[PDB]
Amino acid sequence: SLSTEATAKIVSEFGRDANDTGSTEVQVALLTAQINHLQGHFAEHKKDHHSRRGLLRMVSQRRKLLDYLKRKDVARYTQLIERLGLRR
Amino acid sequence: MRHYEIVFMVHPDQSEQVPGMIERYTAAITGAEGKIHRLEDWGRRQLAYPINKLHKAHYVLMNVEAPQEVIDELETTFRFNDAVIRSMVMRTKHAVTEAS
Amino acid sequence: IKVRENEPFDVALRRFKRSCEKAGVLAEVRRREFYEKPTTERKRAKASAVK
Amino acid sequence: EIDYKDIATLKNYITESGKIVPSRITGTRAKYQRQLARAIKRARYLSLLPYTDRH
Amino acid sequence: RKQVSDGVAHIHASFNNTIVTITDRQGNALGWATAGGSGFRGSRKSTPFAAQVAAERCADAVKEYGIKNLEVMVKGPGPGRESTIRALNAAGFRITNITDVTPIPHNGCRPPKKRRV
Amino acid sequence: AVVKCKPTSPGRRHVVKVVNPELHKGKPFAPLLEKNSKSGGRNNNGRITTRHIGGGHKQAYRIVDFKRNKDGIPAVVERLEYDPNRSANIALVLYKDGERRYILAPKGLKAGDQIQSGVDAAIKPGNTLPMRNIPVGSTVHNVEMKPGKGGQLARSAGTYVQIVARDGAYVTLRLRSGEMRKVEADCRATLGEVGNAEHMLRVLGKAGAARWRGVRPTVRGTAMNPVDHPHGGGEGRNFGKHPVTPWGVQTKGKKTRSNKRTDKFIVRRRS
RNA sequence: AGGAGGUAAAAUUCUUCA
RNA sequence: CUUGAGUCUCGUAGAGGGGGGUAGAAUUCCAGGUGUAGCGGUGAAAUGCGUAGAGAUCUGGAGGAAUACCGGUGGCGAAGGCGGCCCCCUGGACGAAGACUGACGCUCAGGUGCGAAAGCGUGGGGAGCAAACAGGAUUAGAUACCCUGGUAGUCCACGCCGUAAACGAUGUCGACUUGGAGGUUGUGCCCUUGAGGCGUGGCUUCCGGAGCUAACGCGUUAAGUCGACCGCCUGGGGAGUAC
RNA sequence: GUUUAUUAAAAACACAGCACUGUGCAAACACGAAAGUGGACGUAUACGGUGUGACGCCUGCCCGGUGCCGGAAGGUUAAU
Repeated sequence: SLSTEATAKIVSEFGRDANDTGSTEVQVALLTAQINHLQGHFAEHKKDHHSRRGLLRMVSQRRKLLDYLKRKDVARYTQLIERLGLRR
Repeated sequence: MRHYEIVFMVHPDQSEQVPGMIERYTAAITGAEGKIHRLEDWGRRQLAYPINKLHKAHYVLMNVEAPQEVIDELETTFRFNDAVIRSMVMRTKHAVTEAS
Repeated sequence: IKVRENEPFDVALRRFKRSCEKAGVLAEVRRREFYEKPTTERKRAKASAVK
Repeated sequence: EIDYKDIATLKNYITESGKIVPSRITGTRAKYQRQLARAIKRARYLSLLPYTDRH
Repeated sequence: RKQVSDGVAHIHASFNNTIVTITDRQGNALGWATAGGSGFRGSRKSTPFAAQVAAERCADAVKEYGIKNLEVMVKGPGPGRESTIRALNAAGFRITNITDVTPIPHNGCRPPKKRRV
Repeated sequence: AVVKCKPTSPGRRHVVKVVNPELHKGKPFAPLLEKNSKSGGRNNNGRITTRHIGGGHKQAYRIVDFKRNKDGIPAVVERLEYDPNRSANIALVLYKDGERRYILAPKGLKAGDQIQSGVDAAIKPGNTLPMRNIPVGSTVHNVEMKPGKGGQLARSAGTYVQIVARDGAYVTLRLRSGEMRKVEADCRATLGEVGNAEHMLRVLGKAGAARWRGVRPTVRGTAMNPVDHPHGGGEGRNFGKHPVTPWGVQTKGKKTRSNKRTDKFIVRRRS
């Protein structure tokens, strides 16, 4: 579930510094990472429903997180969607 | 890169080739910067039940810290090699020593 | 299961069956398959194992 | 008990027929029971512990 | 014909009939005898006594080979499971070994159902 | 791969194509081709001995080797071709000597395999060797009845044989028909199954879909007249006769097997 | 005393209101 | 802003799910050797099977499916549901502390997805079991219970069906409220000096308080005591039917 | 689509499909006193005969007579 190497790596790219994984940008970032990783996971098998709700839960999670960030600071929202590459 | 028990048994007739197996095996592993903390050869030991005819086989314990890659393509060599009878890789949980 | 008597006797003395196989696990897998029904049976008997 | 290779410790936890002895007799612990059974299952496969006495 | 001394007593007692066959140390069967073959039809042979006389029936047909001793492998529960081996011993046979070979599958085939009585 | 066309037109909606992507597209291997004309159900006397034979699309023969004498000489499957003459697919294999030959491409066959024949050939699909060296039970196709003749048993698509006996210098084979015929182990065979199996999944779709194949319309005995067929002509869908051939031969059960020569090589008839 | 096994084959129907 | 709700570090347990292999026993089929009139079955028989040699017995082979013992009011998941062993991939839950984000929460018509068994479509496979069906018995009648056979099906890939006593017949989440006996999984402390001793969390089982209810009962996991929201009922039959 | 060229072009025939049955190769069958050939230089997912006639829902009851597929104690029974 996302190596600790990638996790700590992402945190030091969105948040002001380390240990700042709590930041909204960090979360939505580490979440999308898996959504893209597991993305290929489901590309195969395709019969894994139990683990499917999990991926959906991850997206539905960041989704609500985006509305919040977009609610507070709009700038931080755009600078996130264009960077992370999503929303279309 | 995790640990694997690995405990196969070679046919009593191909016991002279056994000492060679460990060579290529350990070689293929070390080739990918693998590891190795234990290697035992109990030798021709008694069997519990008549497996694939003939009694008593040649057991060869093992213990390597190879990645989940070179290890997956290891059983393919055992299955292809009619010499060896059984084969089994177990858990990981760090490494061990001696015992048995 | 098996018995290797000594010498001074001919009597069976094979009362080992009445403590393992024989019918303790044979009669079980003899009739219906049950499946989920056993749970209720064991639960019923387990409820009488208290007093 | 804590391993399967230690057949010298798992040979006294099984009946003469090879059937795994319950915790009711051995008086073994809970967590140690499943581990003890899990060890036997592994040994049997590696032809370490006969499944039955018929052999 | 022939002159063996060590054989085997493959008995197969069931909830209907008990078949006893005395073979050699090779498993070729020298002579057999059923509880039903010696009469007793229906519940008549579904008794321990049916197997008793059955053993003597197989005995008085295999002794022609001079069978001194022989093993005994029991198979199938039901009556005539104990009384069977109790006959050969009294028949004059030197009982040596007694092993059970009742087919016990590790849960594979699906048993019947119809039995509502 | 099976495909079901859509109802774009009548006689096309009941069509079920059976194409194969791993099948070569183009001209076959000329060096292994010949004339192979079309008779038409007639013999030297020009008489139509076998009815329902005519028309059909022009076909060519494929030099296929069923004997497989090239022992101790490995070979690589270059590709898979379509053989109209048969219902199975042929494989153009290339041995290490440079010689090419056609063989009934087994089920698990691919382009780039290493097959070989001989009393030393590994037990695998695509290899040929005497049943005397092939383990019992091994599913084998293209079996022979005589050592040196050639494979004649299980040559169609989806068909296969299974060795299940030995005894002496012979072996009993379980023919796909369900019959167990005895054949001397001295006869070679090819492990694995035959070609495709989707051949029976076909349904043509229309009448003309059976004309260009070599089959002609079928006439009923009840439709014909008594002077032509024993079933008489009738006067409005009549019969009253016994299901027989247009020559006076009972059918629907009436067995017509007379050999006594190979009856010994038989264990249990089909069922 | 605890446990296990064994131990029954089929045999219908009886008006309405009090 | 941090106590709600999440993220992060380490570690632990599991028939959770998906995919690919593998092992043993037994049954059935088949082959060889030996052997011979019985076998098989039922309450009693019979149909059936057998002199083309069964059953029984010994050896070998193939195939399908299910995993004895372990195994237990034991474990896991939202529910349905889920049991040999091993590898690969993967979800969620939980615990010992600290740090961080800072209500980012709960529920939720429509809608969407999943969803036992049975059934259906395109194929494969098919040991056993087994609707329909066939042939014997029982009976006043037997289109059933019983016996001998046996197709679909059960199995597998893909695409549909979305139905159940799909229940704990109790929707989900949060807070508060006397206890006792067990199961199961972490963790702190102590001559580890007893296989333990002294505490603290998650989950689960039985019983039992107040209270609640028509009663049965439930009873810290509530049908108790409250709050938020959705669905649903308004006599039974009609009918889970008609348009 | 085919058919009574030259009074009938139709509900007839053919038809893909489905079913039963025969066939283990020197096949069954067919043309032939025979050889030989066709069937097929194919091998049960093949081929021949018969029946029905896309598809959808389904295809019941009955084995005496007449046939076919087996077994079989006894009885009758040709040539010699």
